[PDB]
Amino acid sequence: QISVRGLAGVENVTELKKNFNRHLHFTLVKDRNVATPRDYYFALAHTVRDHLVGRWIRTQQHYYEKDPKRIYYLSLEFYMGRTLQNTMVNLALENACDEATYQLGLDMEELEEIEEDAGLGNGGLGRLAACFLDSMATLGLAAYGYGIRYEFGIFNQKICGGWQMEEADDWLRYGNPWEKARPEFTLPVHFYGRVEHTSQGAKWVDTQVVLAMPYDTPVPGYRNNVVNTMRLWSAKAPNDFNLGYIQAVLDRNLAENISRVLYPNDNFFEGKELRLKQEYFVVAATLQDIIRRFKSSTNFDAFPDKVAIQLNDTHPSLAIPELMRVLVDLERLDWDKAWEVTVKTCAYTNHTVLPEALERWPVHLLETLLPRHLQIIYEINQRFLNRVAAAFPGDVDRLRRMSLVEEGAVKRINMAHLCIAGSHAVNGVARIHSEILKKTIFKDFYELEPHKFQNKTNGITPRRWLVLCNPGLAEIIAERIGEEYISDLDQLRKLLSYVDDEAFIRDVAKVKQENKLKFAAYLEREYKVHINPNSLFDVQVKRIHEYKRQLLNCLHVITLYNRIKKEPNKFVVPRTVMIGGKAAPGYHMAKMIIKLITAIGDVVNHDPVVGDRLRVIFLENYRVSLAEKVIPAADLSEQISTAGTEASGTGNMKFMLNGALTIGTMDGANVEMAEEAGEENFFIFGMRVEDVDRLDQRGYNAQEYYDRIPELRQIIEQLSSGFFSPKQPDLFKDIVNMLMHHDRFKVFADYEEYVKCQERVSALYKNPREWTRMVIRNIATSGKFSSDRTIAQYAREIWGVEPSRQRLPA
Amino acid sequence: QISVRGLAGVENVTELKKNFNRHLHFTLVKDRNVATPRDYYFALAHTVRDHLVGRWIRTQQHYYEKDPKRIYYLSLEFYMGRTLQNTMVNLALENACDEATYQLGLDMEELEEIEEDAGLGNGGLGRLAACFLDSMATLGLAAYGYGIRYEFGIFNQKICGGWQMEEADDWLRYGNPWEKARPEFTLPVHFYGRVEHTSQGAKWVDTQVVLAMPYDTPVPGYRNNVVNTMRLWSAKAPNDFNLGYIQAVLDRNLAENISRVLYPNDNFFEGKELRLKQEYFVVAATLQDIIRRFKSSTNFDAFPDKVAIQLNDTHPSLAIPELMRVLVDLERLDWDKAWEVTVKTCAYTNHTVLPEALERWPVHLLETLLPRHLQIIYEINQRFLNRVAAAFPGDVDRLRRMSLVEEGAVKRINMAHLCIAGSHAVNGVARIHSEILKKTIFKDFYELEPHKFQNKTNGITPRRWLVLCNPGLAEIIAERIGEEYISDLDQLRKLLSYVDDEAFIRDVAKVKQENKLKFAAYLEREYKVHINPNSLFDVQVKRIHEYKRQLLNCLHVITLYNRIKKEPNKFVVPRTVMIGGKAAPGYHMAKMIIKLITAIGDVVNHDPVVGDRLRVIFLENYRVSLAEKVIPAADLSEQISTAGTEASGTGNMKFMLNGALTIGTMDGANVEMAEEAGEENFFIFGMRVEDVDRLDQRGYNAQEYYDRIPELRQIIEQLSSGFFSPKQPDLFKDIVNMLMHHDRFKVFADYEEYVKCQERVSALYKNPREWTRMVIRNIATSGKFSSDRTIAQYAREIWGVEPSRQRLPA
Ligand SMILES: COP(=O)(N[C@@H]1O[C@H](CO)[C@@H](O)[C@H](O)[C@H]1O)OC
Ligand SMILES: COP(=O)(N[C@@H]1O[C@H](CO)[C@@H](O)[C@H](O)[C@H]1O)OC
Ligand SMILES: *Cc1c(COP(=O)(O)O)cnc(C)c1O
Ligand SMILES: *Cc1c(COP(=O)(O)O)cnc(C)c1O
Repeated sequence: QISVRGLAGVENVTELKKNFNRHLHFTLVKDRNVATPRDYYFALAHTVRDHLVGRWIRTQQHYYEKDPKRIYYLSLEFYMGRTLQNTMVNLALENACDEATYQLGLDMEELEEIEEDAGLGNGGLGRLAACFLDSMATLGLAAYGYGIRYEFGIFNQKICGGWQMEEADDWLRYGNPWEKARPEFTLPVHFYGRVEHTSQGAKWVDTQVVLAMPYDTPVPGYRNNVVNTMRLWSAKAPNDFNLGYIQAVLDRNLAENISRVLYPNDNFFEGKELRLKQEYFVVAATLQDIIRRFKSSTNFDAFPDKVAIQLNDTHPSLAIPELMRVLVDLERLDWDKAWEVTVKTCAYTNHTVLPEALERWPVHLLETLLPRHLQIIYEINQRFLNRVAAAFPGDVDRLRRMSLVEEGAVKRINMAHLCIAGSHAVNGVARIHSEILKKTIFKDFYELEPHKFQNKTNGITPRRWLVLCNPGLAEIIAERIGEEYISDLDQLRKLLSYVDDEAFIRDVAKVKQENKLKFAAYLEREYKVHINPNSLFDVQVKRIHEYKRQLLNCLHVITLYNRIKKEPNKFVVPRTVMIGGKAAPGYHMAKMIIKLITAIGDVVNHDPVVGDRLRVIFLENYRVSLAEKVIPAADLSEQISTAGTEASGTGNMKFMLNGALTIGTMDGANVEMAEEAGEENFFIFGMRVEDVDRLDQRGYNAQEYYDRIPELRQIIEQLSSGFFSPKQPDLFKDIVNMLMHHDRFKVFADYEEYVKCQERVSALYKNPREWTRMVIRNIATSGKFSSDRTIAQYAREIWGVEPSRQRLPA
Repeated sequence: QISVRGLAGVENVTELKKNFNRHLHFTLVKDRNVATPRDYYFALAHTVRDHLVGRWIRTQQHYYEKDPKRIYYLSLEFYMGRTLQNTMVNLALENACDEATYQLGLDMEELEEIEEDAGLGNGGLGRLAACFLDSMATLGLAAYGYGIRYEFGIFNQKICGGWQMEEADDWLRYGNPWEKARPEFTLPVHFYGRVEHTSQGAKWVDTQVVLAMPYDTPVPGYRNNVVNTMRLWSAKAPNDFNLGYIQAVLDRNLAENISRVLYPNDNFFEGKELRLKQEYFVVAATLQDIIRRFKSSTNFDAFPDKVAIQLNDTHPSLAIPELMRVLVDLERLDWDKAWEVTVKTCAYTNHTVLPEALERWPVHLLETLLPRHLQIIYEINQRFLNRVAAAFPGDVDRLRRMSLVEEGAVKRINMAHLCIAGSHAVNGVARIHSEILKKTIFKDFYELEPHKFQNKTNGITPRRWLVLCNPGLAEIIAERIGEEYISDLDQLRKLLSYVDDEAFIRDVAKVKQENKLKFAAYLEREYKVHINPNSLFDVQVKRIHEYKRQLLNCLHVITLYNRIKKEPNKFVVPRTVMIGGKAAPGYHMAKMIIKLITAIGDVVNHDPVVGDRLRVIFLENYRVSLAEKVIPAADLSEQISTAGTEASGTGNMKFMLNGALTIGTMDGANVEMAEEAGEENFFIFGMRVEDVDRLDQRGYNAQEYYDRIPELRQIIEQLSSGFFSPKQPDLFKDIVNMLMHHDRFKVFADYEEYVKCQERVSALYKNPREWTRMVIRNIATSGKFSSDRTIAQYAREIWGVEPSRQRLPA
């Protein structure tokens, strides 16, 4: 149908059809008389999978032959989403499969909807790892993603009575056609035990053993025939395990629970033992795998020249002490040599400045679970502080501040400090974030080793986030500048010469309207809800957090509602406000915010006077597959976190690439997005980081705003009086109390500027032509936000490897 | 190579080879540079599996088209063993695959050794179900095997320091290529809850729900293109399950533990709740599946004409109350009509008279777990006793004896009584056993309904137990009478006309010697142990039990040892005594018997004076795959249970078919085997059932034998003094104490006759020609013991269906 989807050659379609029928018969053991859509989905998945094998096998032996420097990306999360369409796109098989299935009397689009999302992540951090894998394969890097194969990913969210209900994400129920178990490469992981000091070195003995079984998933690059590997570990109990008899076998579940479920707290620190076990589990198995591959290609001096280990936040921070343990205790290298190798091998990426997200493990936990590692950490700390003392003689408080060991109620190990000390590079994920790291949180470390600190602004893959989810937009773009931009997003800048092209302006607007119609239909089909396709689609989708300020959005919605009720017959630009996102199961306030959103909808959506001028919808179960549907349909992207709290953000980049204008604060990557597109083409409002600091020095008093802004006062009084909860008048008391007395994120402080900025958005929207021209200016300058640019920078500035665009043989 | 293994046609071998390489590449994702023997095994398994699919799909739709009466064999055990060779044999692909793999430079025999045994059974009962499935498919019956897919089958046995050690049988570790998950046919199973009595019927509410997910395994008939199904259920927790968050997800294991592990007590009753849950789990899921299939082909009057349910012992006895529950509570049939349907549908097979093997469930357990079923059982009992009272007016003790409810310390439900009341047929598994059932255990029931009682002597499949494990013997037989006997074992009688044929006599002896050499080699290769191939192979393999009397065998071995030490330079027929079998994990005495066997070996195998005239070996980890190796190599089969305790035995039949002579008591099927071959061709000894009863009436006093038999006294004194345990002098005190004061199985009573009988065995062995002629007379008359004969009798006399030999289309 469309160009960018590849060719549908006669011999290709014929081949696909026969292989489809072959899998349906021999693999699924069914025939078209009893086959259901799910059977058809699997037949298609196995057919497409077959086309990956040849490339996967030769890519890997290619690396074995050339022995390039290998990149290991360690992460506890990989938010992959669906794999079928992405694979077809990268292999240029989409139109051929579309034709083949069509000829078989099947709609490929409905078969794709059957696949379960691989939701092995919470949100931004997990999705970043996924985009990174796609870009590393596309850039021809010998990269490996290493993580945990969770039996249960992020929970599925259901809304009952306006409240969030959680249910297990049993994503492996029907099987996973994309993975390949490699039980033959199973490795042992040790826990507990004690340390023995012999004549020659320490020994970790009397340990409990848990096996790590790897499962490999292919990661195809964009049409370059490169297929890398994502290896995820699954926990298995040994067979001598617990060896009355029956109970011993049932207790095997104790050890296998390590890979059972993903913690769903959007990575806010919860010092639970199971979480620590997961972190060591991935680190221990991965490192053995890395060393094995290194020895099978003993001077470890060349180790850093053949290996790069990237720590995705501090979750895999134990890789530092574990690498030291292996080199010193097992390989017998002297400490200083082992440390040199470790530092040159490891690099650390920080993803947030929020204090409650930083990992600070109780010493007593490490002491019991990983005795040897605690000893190694103490030694690292001693030697590190000796260096600090030599550089800043007499500065005793600096020694206390920089220590890896934190004193107080209970001793804790600051994992961020451990990562900085043991890595040759430390980076933030957006310019403003990286600067904040050097000015505040890690100031002392920056002063000691300035050369270690870098910035690597985040990005998103244009394959999944443009070509896959918005073929219509990708097509009209390709018609003008070709298809080269798909792997070189900077070429989108060529579109600036079309900002005055009436034809292009019309097509851009047409694509958006089509996406909105498609989404409006979806809302009614799988969830039943009417929405005016001719209204402005105001969208805020991301995890529910106080720092992301969904509450500020709520205040604006209520303001719009009160103004309409005030002057019913006055004209206002119609809007359908959509808010979606999951709340951590034990985050009370986050759950109350979801309830408030639905409560507002209950009132607004049923007010006769409002009509179809304002609708408020809470998008249930926000996840990667849903993002692929709602983002292309958005007109306005809400990125309104308090300045200085959102390290980068990536959803913001997805909206920019898909034709939505952005209303937001100068926070995270928003700053760079506005710089690229031009401030006049962005809806910027609110306090800047400097303003937030001034307010804190003075002392934030929410009452001041309440007393000076009549419209704000009215909203609070409505919330407090039970206007949005007639049966439970004081239902939102906690929310009001927080806003009025302990709001760490200053919602009221940005209210006035936010509402005014929103008025300007509405003004531009009623002038279709100028709205679309601004959209074109945004799409045209979104090139910097391709994860291909991000990965190329990591490769050249941190890993020491040159990216390649050269395609491999088939 | 050999005839009975099929043809190796050019186009077949060529096709097999390419499909093998196809699976190695696309399915296993490997290439011959990194592939290991295990990869090769899987490539071959998938290749052979492909040839089953076509037949499997058409067999099933054939039944859907013809709508024949369906046979449902319910069992908690299916001891299948390996599937690769069996599949090739039944599809006539053995030689072709042998050639194809040969041409690829691979030895098929070593690839077959890689497959794990599907050990979903304890021993005889589980293996019988497996032989039955093979025969039902071979006889063209629309039969379905229904059971549980245990994650862990019977434990693997390791011998350490002469003691049994158990380890988890993680048979699914590397995957199971033979099964096909059918998650789409998942069904709910209810537990706990309470009963509500409404205006129209009772309702079972507030239950806990566990899902039953089926996995289908194909069961090919012998070269008739029929492929039936064995459906095994796996337990899965629902997704709303337990819905802090993390713990709720981890607690899912509580519900899934139902299908986690097979109880390894060789079916001796252990009233544990988990076991009861397993029994209801299989019954509830299976019945819903049966009714669904029945409704998709509502007068249930025809239900018995389209459905037959065979209960393999009382393990699935809840099928009776469950069928009543569904018909009465859900379908709304009146009780009497529902009962008529139930009785005509169900049939019960009893497998033992031993009291500690009978299921008697505590009422309080049923009361809590299955409230509605307990009420239905009480009603069944009331109505049944009303019938007894009418038939035997005034006989109050009969009412107490026949009640389904047993009174005493704790109320219990006798499941055997429930099965008799609710089945139209009840059978024993050997003539003597069935008679014993009518004369003792079930005498009262026989008097009330004589027409219900039948006999169905057990049998074994000649495919696995002759063609597969002993190709050499199958070949020399086929050379003389053709291959028709493989599916009509009675034709072996034609071999009687060859008992005087010098050529045949030589070949039979040659095949046995070859098998012994092959096994003798195996013993040294995987377990390292020397054995004289020219000695008599005396074998007793079966589960370790006091009733099977491995202890009697031990006394004979020690007697032989003492006689040699007595007259060192006297000639004696050389023997290598082999004993193997697993002991239930909590069966102390059984574990002490294993220790005694190894202890005797430690002394005998290292006595210079004995030399190679006597060897005692304990065969570790006895299982189906090992039986296939040792049985063809045996000369003497030990079947020495106390008369009246072994219901039938099936191992005895395997030895007879493979060229071993039998020494045994007139117990179980031994009686019929001797009748078929002729008493002069069997080594019969010991008390008959009548003799055992006379002894009990008089009172068994072991001391009497000890005082009158000098050789027996010497053995006991050696055991007691620490002769076989120098470091632990009183190690075998429990054994001696038992033999001397509380031996329920009268080991001493059969000692003298046993030793004398063994002398006659040795006498015949030193006359090779006459030994082989007697062997021929045994093989020639083993036809009655084919499970094809057994199944044909069940079909005609119980299920009401006619077996067929007609082959289906390809
Ligand atoms: C500790 O992980 P987080 O998920 N951190 C997130 O990482 C994402 C990926 O770099 C950023 O785009 C987000 O702005 C940031 O909040 O903690 C909240
Ligand atoms: C309750 O099951 P069992 O395994 N019973 C066994 O069933 C087998 C199959 O019919 C018989 O050949 C055995 O002689 C008998 O002992 O109990 C010990
Ligand atoms: C891109 C993405 C995120 C990150 O969104 P932000 O607004 O940067 O927090 C979270 N969840 C999903 C499913 C995503 O696709
Ligand atoms: C045949 C078989 C049995 C039954 O043997 P008996 O001597 O009848 O108890 C037990 N275990 C295995 C593995 C078998 O093959």
